[PDB]
Amino acid sequence: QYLCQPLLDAVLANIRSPVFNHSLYRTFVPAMTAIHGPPITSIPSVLQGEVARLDPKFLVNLDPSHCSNNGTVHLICKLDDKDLPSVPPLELSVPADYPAQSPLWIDRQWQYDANPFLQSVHRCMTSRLLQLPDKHSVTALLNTWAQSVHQACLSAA
Amino acid sequence: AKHIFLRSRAAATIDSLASRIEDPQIQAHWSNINDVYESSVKVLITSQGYEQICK
Amino acid sequence: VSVNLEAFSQAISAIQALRSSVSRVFDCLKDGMRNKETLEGREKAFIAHFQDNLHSVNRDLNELERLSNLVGKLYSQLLQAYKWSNKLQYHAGLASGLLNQQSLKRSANQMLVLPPQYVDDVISRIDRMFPEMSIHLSRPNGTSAMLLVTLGKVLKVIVVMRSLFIDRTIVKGYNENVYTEDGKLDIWSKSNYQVFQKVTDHATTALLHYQLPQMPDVVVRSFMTWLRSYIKLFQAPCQRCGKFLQDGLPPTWRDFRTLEAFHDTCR
Amino acid sequence: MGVTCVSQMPVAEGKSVQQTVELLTRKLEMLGAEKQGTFCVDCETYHTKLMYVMHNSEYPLSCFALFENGPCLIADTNFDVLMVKLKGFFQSAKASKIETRGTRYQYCDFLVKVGTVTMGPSARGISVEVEYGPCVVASDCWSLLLEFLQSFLGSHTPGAPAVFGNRHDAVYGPADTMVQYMELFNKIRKQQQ
Amino acid sequence: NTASLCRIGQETVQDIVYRTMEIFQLLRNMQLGTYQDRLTKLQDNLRQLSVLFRKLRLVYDKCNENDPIPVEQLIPYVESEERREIAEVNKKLKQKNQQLKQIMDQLRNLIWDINAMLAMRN
Amino acid sequence: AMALLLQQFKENMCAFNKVLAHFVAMCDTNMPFVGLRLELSNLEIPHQGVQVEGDGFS
Amino acid sequence: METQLQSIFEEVVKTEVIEEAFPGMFMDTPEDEKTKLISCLGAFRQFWGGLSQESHEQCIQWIVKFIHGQHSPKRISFLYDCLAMAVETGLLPPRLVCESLINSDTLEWERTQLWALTFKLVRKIIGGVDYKGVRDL
Ligand SMILES: [Zn+2]
Repeated sequence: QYLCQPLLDAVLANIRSPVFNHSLYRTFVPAMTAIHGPPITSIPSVLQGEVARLDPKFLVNLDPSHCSNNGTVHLICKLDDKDLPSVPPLELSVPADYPAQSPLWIDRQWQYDANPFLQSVHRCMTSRLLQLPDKHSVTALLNTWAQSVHQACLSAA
Repeated sequence: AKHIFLRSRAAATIDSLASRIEDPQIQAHWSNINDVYESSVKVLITSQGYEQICK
Repeated sequence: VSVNLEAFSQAISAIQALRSSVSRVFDCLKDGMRNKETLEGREKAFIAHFQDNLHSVNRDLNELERLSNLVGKLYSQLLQAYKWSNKLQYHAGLASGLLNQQSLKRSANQMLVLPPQYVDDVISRIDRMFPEMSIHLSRPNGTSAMLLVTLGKVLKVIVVMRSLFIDRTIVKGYNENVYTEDGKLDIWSKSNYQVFQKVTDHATTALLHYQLPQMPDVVVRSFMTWLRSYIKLFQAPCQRCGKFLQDGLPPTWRDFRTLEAFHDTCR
Repeated sequence: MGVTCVSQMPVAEGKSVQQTVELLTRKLEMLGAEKQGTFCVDCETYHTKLMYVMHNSEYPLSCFALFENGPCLIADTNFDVLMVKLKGFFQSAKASKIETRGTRYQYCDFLVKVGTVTMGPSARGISVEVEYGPCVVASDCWSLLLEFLQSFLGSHTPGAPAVFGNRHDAVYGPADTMVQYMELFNKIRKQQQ
Repeated sequence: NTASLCRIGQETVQDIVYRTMEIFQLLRNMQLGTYQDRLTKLQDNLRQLSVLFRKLRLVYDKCNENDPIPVEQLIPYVESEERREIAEVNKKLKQKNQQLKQIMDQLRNLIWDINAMLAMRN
Repeated sequence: AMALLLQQFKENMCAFNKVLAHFVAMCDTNMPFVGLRLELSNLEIPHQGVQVEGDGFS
Repeated sequence: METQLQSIFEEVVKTEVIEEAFPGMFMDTPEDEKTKLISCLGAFRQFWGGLSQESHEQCIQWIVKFIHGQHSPKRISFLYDCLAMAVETGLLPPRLVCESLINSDTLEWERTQLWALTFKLVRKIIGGVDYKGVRDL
């Protein structure tokens, strides 16, 4: 500001002119040249990474059915835990632009029915997924599945 | 009499520990000035060949 | 005083910055108008870039003037020696500071007795500095050393050392009686105050902390330096909870190598 | 021996002395203080200038002799007997006996004493004493005392007793508390109501 | 005879590091009678450091020639008369240690008794 | 002060009371992660749920 | 007039912030829809009992703005269930709710899950509307 108002006034009163560059060059090239001399001489990566960094209790892979190589992918899950029994596969669908959103779980009510243990698992599952917050990931849901199975097994015996 | 008894048992437990387990070393040094009511020790746990590093 | 050297160096840096800023201003204005894709950004970018250089020039001139207000009032081969000597002490000074931290030794072994005058002169050499500290030595019993250290109008410390190795410490206030009925030093007693008991525990931890393997003088020097910080007690608050009192106790913990007050609960 | 502050708490525009006293004691017990006994402070004036003779239950083997601006003696309990011997040069100045009574609380090296002041049978004031233990230098610890007083009093907090005004490195002693008590007693005997 | 050589080479490595640190410290302690004494001490330390470097080189040259079996192979995961002679030395040493225990507990009791009796002679 | 919530933990020589020590241990060790989770959410970074990694201890 | 309703249906979709930390800690098990819906429909019934003739529509308008304002689609599905047995009992006419749902400007084809769920719900309650309402729909 101070000591430089005339330059600001000159620049503002000169701007958006077709010959501004020519004027500036012709008025300021020679002294600068003389004083100093010459001038200077499919599947998104996030899903692949999160699958790579999951606990070896899970071996999730692509669904043999449904579409592929798109923004929305489908995965089928299997649980291999020595301390827990076998449960339905609990497949998932991943929408496009997975970060900053949440995946959804495809419920299969008839699969979990006809057994008190399996429907106890299912009601604990519904409770936990209602307890999960927004913007959650798939690893959190898988861990919730494992913990719900463990809690149901503990409650049974 | 009480203080004498208590001191002798503390010494015996430290020494039995030193003689029974050898995974970490244990070492004690007693003081040199002493009273009729109090006493002191310094106890120090170190590995057999690493006394300079892990102390 | 050595502040003039730093002031002169800052003035040199300021004038170099001023010259560079003027050159930058004129070169940037000579460069001209750029493209910047769309028209609207092209208009704003040039003005924004032009204002900043002038503002920097004004700021540099203002700070240079602030410094100006702040400032005030065979031989060659000799100088070549001098400018070498101060180049050595600093060069080793860093090298000794970086090798002691990363000690690679594993054990002292491969594959104590001192004259009383040595200890007396070492303790006197400690006593000559720190004018507030006053140290008195005695040997009522054998060769063991009993030292009474008085600090200001606040602290009285009794230290029993076994052949220059510090062994036991008990601290008390100012008005409390430190001598026995016979007149000798009272070794086995308590301070009858919670804060003084807590700082006795702190002193025990400190003496258990400072442990060099083959330099014993630096150990007592560090202990005395740490004990020096306690004179400022009751006037300095904790660095975490702000207030002086926590459960009725003032800050009684002085961190090692960074001597600042702290409450015991604040770690 | 430690630094001591003596002040007067106003009656708070209503109620009686006992209600204010029980409110203060309830606050103290809520903070975490505990009872450890009782205390009493008395004073008498003598004249042929004025002399003051005081006793304190905290120091059970002492008598304090005070002037308005002169020196101060700390004698043993026999001193009053000497006054009884004079009886011809210093009258007792009857109707000038005043006492403060109450109980003392201790909370982690602090001593708090809240008492009632009586002109004999009639009580007309409240006195508050706070004493710190480990510090002997006057004004060195003045911040801790201010913080504690603001802790259990809020408003009505005093500040900077006039005895501290000798801005040196002097050691605070038990004779200064008696000066503060004498000033407080003079203020109460002046205001009345 | 070769494991001892490896341990000696290791130890000489730590001594080399310690001597370098001591050299830098000694250069720091020099402040412009005794200056010749410090200079001779510096020369002695540098020459013994050079001897230590030579010894380390000799040890490395000796141990380099005498790997067929790689690392990470001998780590165990989840999935003749020497012993006879060694035992006697262990038992004998253990017996000696036990004897030292009796002397030590006895001397400490003696010092405790003299401390207790002398503390209150006044 | 106030009060904001209350939860009861599941019920499931001999003078040590090992369960209370274990609860204090895990609570102090694990509560630091809650603030960092909440802050990584608050500044809009996509994270995963706080989880035990590899071995059970960390 | 809406604060009480917002509170009730905020307790419907209540989210505990401290959760997802210390799993398997609270002894209590969260209530299922069989349990959760009965209580919610009773609360919404007592709210509906105290409303006037001219004020019936506006609150419902507000609530659809609340249902589509959530971000987790399954929570929106149980909110749809709340409305489904709200209209089934005759407490709410199954003509105001349909027009309130469809007329919402928050619903476009961009939101796939909302589209599918809302149109299935509209298909569920279409059988009890007079033919004029069907023509408008
Ligand atoms: Zn603190």
